[PDB]
Amino acid sequence: MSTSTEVIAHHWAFAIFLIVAIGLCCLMLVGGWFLGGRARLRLSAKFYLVAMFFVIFDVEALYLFAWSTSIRESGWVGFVEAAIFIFVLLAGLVYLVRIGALDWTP
Amino acid sequence: MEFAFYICGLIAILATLRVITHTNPVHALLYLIISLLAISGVFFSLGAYFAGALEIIVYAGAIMVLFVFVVMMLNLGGSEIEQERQWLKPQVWIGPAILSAIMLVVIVYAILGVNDQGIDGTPISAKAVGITLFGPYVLAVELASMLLLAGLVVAFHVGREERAGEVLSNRKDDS
Amino acid sequence: GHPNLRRIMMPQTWKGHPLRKDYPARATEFSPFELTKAKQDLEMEALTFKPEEWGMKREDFMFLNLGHGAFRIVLQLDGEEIVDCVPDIGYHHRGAEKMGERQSWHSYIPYTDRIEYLGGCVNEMPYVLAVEKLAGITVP
Amino acid sequence: WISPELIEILLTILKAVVILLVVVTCGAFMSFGERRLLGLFGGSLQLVADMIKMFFKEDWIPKFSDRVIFTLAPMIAFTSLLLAFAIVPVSPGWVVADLNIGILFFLMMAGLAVYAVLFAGWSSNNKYSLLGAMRASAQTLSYEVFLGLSLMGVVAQAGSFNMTDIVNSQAHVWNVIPQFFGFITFAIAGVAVCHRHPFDQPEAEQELADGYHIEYSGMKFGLFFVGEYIGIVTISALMVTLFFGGWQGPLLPPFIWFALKTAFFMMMFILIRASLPRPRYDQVMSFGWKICLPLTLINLLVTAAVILWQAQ
Amino acid sequence: MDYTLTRIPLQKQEIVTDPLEQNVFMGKLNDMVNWGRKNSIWPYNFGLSCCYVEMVTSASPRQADLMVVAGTCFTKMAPVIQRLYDQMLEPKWVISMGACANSGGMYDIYSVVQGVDKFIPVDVYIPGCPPRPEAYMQALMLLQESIGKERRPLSWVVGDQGVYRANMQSERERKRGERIAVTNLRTPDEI
Ligand code: SF4
Repeated sequence: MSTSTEVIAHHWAFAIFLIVAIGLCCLMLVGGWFLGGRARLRLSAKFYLVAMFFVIFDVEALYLFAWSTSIRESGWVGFVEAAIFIFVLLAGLVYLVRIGALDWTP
Repeated sequence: MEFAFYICGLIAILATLRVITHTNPVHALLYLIISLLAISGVFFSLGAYFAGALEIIVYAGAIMVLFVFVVMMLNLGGSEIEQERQWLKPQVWIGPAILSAIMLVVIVYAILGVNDQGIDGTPISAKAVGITLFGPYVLAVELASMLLLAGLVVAFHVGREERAGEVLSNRKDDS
Repeated sequence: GHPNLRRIMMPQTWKGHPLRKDYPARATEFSPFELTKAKQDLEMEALTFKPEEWGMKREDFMFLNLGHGAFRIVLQLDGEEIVDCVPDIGYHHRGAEKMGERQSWHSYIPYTDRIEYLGGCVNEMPYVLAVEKLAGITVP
Repeated sequence: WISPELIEILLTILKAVVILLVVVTCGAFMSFGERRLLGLFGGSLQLVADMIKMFFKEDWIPKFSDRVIFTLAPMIAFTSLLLAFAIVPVSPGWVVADLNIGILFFLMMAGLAVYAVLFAGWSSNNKYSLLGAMRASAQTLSYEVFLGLSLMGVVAQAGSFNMTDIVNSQAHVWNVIPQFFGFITFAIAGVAVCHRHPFDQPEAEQELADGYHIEYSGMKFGLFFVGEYIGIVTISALMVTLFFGGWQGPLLPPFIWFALKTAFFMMMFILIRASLPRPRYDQVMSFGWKICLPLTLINLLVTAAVILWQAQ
Repeated sequence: MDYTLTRIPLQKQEIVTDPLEQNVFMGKLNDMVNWGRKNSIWPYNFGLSCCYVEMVTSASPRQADLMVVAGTCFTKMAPVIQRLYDQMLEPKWVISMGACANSGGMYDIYSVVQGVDKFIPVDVYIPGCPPRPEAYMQALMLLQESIGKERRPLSWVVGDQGVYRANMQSERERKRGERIAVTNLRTPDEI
């Protein structure tokens, strides 16, 4: 909205804050550059495993992100479905613990 | 706030156009990151705050992270394909782009002619999405949890090394 | 019948033999041209690396120079696990013995201190005892 | 062309620049204090002298590297955790972002923060720094995976993302005592995302890996340093406004109370830096998955049960 | 006092006066730049044989704008010293610890370069087998004074692109009175 004369002030402040932080960083780099004077292999699969754990548990976390807003608007049936969601999530988690995908062991 | 939507859409189109026709993939992933940022700005311009929040939380915060992980992991620099430059030639670039432009022309002919009340304000809060997502969509979240579990299980089964060490050479068929 | 018989204290681009009596035990004039040759050699050491002069076995095997003191140790890699290594030494060569042929029996005591700096007096003990054996001195 | 609406919006702009300058200054003051009260185990002009030196130095661009992402990684490391502070209220009328998604924006910034390490590792044409950036990115992903759940504890107790709603739902009791598990998990996750001392130099357990901070010189490394410190002070501000009382106090002014509690968290961070030794990598991963994520999931379940039990 | 100008070991140096005696805003801003470079000095202690371990009791390159050459100048390690010198970025300063970095330093032999003075410029020398950490600290103060009285180009675009090193009075002439005016010392038969 652009007509409530206080949230539009907050929007202007937010946009100016963003653009002036970016401008401050740009001008700091510009001052660093201008002033001062001049003169095969492969990593692993465990990094992929932990990043895949991050993204999969992140989507299973965004489901709880959506749930946590309506935690009191929804009833106990919402608690039951979130409980079985977290239960199967922890079942997969303890599967990853007990198999050994979640350990490093250097 | 329609000007922000137009600017975000234009720079999203330009960013994904530079994604399609770039040589090395790290700048392609960076352009796709700013394309996802522009798509999130489009989401914020249409009142879908939770959608853009999930776009930079997950789509620009977990998926591109995984792509950059793989790129910096197996040390690909686009080599042995970037010396060919086959996608900067008419015989490869003209055909499929013509086919996709025909698809675009017919689908935007399908877009036009529909009645349009127009995009209004009243942004959809994440609270309403939480009510609907754990309301009529219980089976959606449970079976999507099982979908993510299945994807985790498969990519663990396929993308595990079974070797040792944090540095491994690209040996043919892993001996 | 010696594998990889090469210079261990001096670089391979060294003409004379230092501990020979005809070799002068003095620092010659420092030419920057030789130092630039050695800098260029250090720049292309990993590029023109030939693992036959080092006494190495010629796809996993990756050759790298790993730079108490400081010394290089070349390493042959099967991934992370290490299969062969020749520690390159001689980077701290002070010529203590060749200066022993130069200093007298009394002026060489600091040079006996400076071979092992943590020991010091422990390291000037054996020279003093051997010198007393030569002189026939029984200390009280 | 003076109008009251223009006066109000210009005052809001001035307040935004004031809070930006004061958070940069307080991050630099955190740097100066971390220099000061570590040696005991005016002097503030050495900070300005160091800034003058880093400004007046010759920059390096590596001849084999690419300019844009090598110079854009410090941009991410600075401004992502800088604009993470825009959501934090310091007073009833001194906030710059009153948006509906009050903490999801911090989650966006924390998700984007790993690209600084990734781009540093790729642009720095050095395989050891690349491996160290790989390890650091894996660490911050494995420890940011539960940051969202540790914050959903407070969101589930309050009912909305907005920070004003958090500090108005904390009007009777502060959130640290009902959710202490959420407090400690959020503190650990904020330390690890910010790449502070216990989760610092993950390349220390290996010698084929070096830090991603190398191959930078001058203002780029300086930007990395001050970006880490604005990140830790905005994590302190988020922690106080989400678990302690946001600008809430008996007699002192609300902004004074918020600054005092933020500095209290800063001295606590200095203390936990001085006390706890560095663990190695394997218990870092093992803890950050096995002990951290089931505990915050159980915390979310228990807080759901107790807020639905007393539902009237 | 008068300065030497280096402009674009084998280069030529000439002894001229400082350009600040020829503007008032440039004088104080150059003073602030020299103050900032003087107060915050980041060292790169080079790891060598037996002066490096002595200053241990007292970081990565290219952020440390200062090199402290400690040990003996070996002919194999001299290219490493020069390469690590060209790694660092202008402005850079050199402190030599021990006799082995100033001169040959008890090793006038085939495998020892007679100091780093042969191939890199040195700002501050410290004499003697291993100097005390307090000697290193007093060399730091002396070099801070030398940096504080300097005239370097503030930018590579506008201004004189030449470095002006000050001719400091030598420490033996400055401290001559307090050294010659020493009458008696403690006998070495006690502690
Ligand atoms: S001056 Fe003495 S302590 Fe220092 S490097 Fe030379 S021999 Fe070693």
